[PDB]
Amino acid sequence: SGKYDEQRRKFIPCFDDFYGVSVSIASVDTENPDILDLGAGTGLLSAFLMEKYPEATFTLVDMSEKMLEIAKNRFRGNLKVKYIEADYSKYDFEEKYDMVVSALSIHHLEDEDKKELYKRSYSILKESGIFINADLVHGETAFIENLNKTIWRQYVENSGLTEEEIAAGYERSKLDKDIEMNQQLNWLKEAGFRDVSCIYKYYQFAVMFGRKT
Amino acid sequence: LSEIKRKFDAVSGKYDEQRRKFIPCFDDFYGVSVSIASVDTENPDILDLGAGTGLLSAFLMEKYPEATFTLVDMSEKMLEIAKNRFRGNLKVKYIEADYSKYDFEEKYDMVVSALSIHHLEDEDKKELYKRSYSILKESGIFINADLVHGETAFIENLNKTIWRQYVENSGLTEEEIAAGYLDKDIEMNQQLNWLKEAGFRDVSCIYKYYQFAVMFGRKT
Ligand SMILES: [Ca+2]
Ligand SMILES: [Ca+2]
Repeated sequence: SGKYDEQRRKFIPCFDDFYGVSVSIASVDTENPDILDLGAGTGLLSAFLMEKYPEATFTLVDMSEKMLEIAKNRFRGNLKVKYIEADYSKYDFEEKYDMVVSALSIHHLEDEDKKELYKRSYSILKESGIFINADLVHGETAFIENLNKTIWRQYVENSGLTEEEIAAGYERSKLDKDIEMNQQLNWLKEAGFRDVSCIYKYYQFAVMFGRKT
Repeated sequence: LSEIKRKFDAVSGKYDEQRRKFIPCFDDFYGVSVSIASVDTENPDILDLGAGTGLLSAFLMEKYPEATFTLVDMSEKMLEIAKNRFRGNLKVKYIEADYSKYDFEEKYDMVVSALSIHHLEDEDKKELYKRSYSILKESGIFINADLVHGETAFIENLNKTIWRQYVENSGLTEEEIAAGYLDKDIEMNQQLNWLKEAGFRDVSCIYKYYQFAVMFGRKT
């Protein structure tokens, strides 16, 4: 768990602000919010959010039972956490939430799935709530994509990781279907979200926010 | 520690420390502007618009110690601090003028600016972008590291509140803090659009941290 967090820090050159900004803007008018964490993985984003809202309810969704198993141990004995092994793109959510949040997961969906997930997220928020996606975004042109990737590879190659850990992470990134940030902000606006904004951006890493009011 | 020949200068150092106390994302704000400032020559011609005490230029000289710099500012006092910052260095020019109205005749590899353009009226912003395009060399780049307005009242309040928090805990005197609480800031997309309108390509927001954004465009 610690080992999974410390490794993640080595692929994410803006780790502290990336997760710190996502937590800072995650404010709702309940100190007991119901939070849905899409592609929760080992539950790192939900953990940062639990520091801010210790009495929140969390629903972690992930295809990986293994990741979720790490999350359950991370959250040992916390009865306010629910775990669902499923593809959150396909899952029929029937509860309503104060927050729908995600880190580094939505860029793996086909573009049509992204668009529809943004749309569906609006409908499963309570009559009030927020959406936060801290995710990878594609360069606006091929030159900007190359710029973003060059800087990120420089960081990864110098993060302390071995040649084989570097190459393995590069292999994992071949399934990415990232798209331009602005196109994703447009899909949130088109879904009905207001106060739509990119709050944080560091080359390909962006924290995107919307509010249902 | 710079890896180039600098002359120590007490005054410009003190101004640098205070700016870091007003800017919560200081390292990355300036760090990113320098990462993206890449052109082929090792002696680029760089224009610094609203250069102040020369801080953005000094960061850029780390990466390009033999570049030629032209600092433009309405303030002679700011510019004098810059001259003493770059004491000796023979390749810095200083011009006291409103960079938004001055007739630039040379061409540059880079037009850069930090925290200054948001003080211009919108029509002057729009027009500065058009004209910066004109005075750039082929493959030249435009960088503006600046304040942007929140997209809505709610996001504006979020940005301000975060900043005010930092600023009350960063070590600034209650004077300095109030000596800072002028702005015609506007939303980021509108500025990106204005760069595209002036002819820039590869227009992108490279970095953003609430109201602080580093915007980029290139002439090709
Ligand atoms: Ca299974
Ligand atoms: Ca004068």
